[PDB]
Amino acid sequence: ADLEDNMETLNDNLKVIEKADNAAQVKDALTKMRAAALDAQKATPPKLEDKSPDSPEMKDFRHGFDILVGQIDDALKLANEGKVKEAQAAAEQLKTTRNAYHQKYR
Ligand code: HEM
Repeated sequence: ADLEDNMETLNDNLKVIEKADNAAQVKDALTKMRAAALDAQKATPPKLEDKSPDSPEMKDFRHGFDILVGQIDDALKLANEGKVKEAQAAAEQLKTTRNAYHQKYR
């Protein structure tokens, strides 16, 4: 990963969800989100670079990727069923973990 490109891509996919009037495009974008989260989980966050080497939190800063990717799977389960709307609604919930959790770790 770099990190920059994975973070912007997680954002870009959320932007696609604000437009995509069909479960097709909502899902195709959200797929790229999952890929970017997977690679971001393989990156080192500067907010916690000076951390302890083996800090049990840093090691598990991953918790946000686990929580976020969890909610991405649930959101994908909406549009994949055809609830493209409810996917777009719950996309606002993904924004807490990019806003709140960003304060901790960003
Ligand atoms: C929908 C979920 C998320 C979105 C869309 C998002 C988006 C972004 C964006 C745009 C940036 C910085 C781009 C820039 O200023 O050039 C960023 C940076 C960052 N994010 Fe997120 N983020 C998300 C979730 C998360 C989560 C959950 C974590 C931690 C588990 C995290 C950790 C970070 C870190 C460390 C950076 C700073 C790296 C840098 O300066 O580029 N993000 N994110």
